[PDB]
Amino acid sequence: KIIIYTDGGARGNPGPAGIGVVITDEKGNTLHESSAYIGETTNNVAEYEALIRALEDLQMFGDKLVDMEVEVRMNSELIVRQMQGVYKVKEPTLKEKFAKIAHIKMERVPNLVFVHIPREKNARADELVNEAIDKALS
Amino acid sequence: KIIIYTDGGARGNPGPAGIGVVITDEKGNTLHESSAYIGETTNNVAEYEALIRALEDLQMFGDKLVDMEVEVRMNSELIVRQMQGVYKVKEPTLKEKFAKIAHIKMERVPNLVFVHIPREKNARADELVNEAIDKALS
RNA sequence: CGACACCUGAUUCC
DNA sequence: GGAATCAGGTGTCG
Repeated sequence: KIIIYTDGGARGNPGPAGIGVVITDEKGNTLHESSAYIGETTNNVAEYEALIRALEDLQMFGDKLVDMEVEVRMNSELIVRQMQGVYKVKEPTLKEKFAKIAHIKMERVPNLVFVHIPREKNARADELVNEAIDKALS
Repeated sequence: KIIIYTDGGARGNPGPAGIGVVITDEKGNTLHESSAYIGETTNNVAEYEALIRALEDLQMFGDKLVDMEVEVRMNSELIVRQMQGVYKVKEPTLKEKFAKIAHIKMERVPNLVFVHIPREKNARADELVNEAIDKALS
């Protein structure tokens, strides 16, 4: 079972923005981390970009092997519900990210499950987002 | 001329609710302020109650002296239009509130007029609504 | 279908 | 103390 942790932030909303990804196995071993600066964006876009990247990163694990679940956890109710089909996606740019993600699910990741989590459970990803932002602004 | 500002809110609709009243002269003098927690009610009931309270306060300006105009300014199309004869009043509880008001007009305040206004221009009355609710919940 | 109002959840921050 | 980015719905009218 793969668990992914995703985070994003944008300073000034919109503003200088970053993404963080943590990938672990069931036991909580960290398989991979990613951190990146993504220019100036909205908060919501940053969350989506983090997810996309994480999904992207999932390839590093071969692109032959699969069928083992993935659970994505993020501190964002909006994107998680939207992914769950619970909440609509209306904003156009967000609609674009959703399409990208949908495509990826279809192509390479059929087993994707999403869970909202509170801020506390996701410090490492948030650490990663900030590491990227600070460095870029420096 | 008397200018009255009226506001209500209910948190959760229905939920904890409050009323705000500001009374002024033509010269922007603030004659009186009223504020109260009213329990849990609908958003619309809260608006009417503020109006009722405002009309009540109007006596503190003596119960002998009149035929000087009154304008009620409030941020509710529903209530303003209903008062104006533009909208029917259907819901049972609202009807009663309307009736209470028509009466006070009948007894005491014949020169009564109603104006709908935007959210931005009603800040003080709205401050009072929230002040009263916050205090009650505290 | 629309007006106005009441909010409510989550996030991003300043 | 504040605002912006994005969703959910109710209370009452037309």
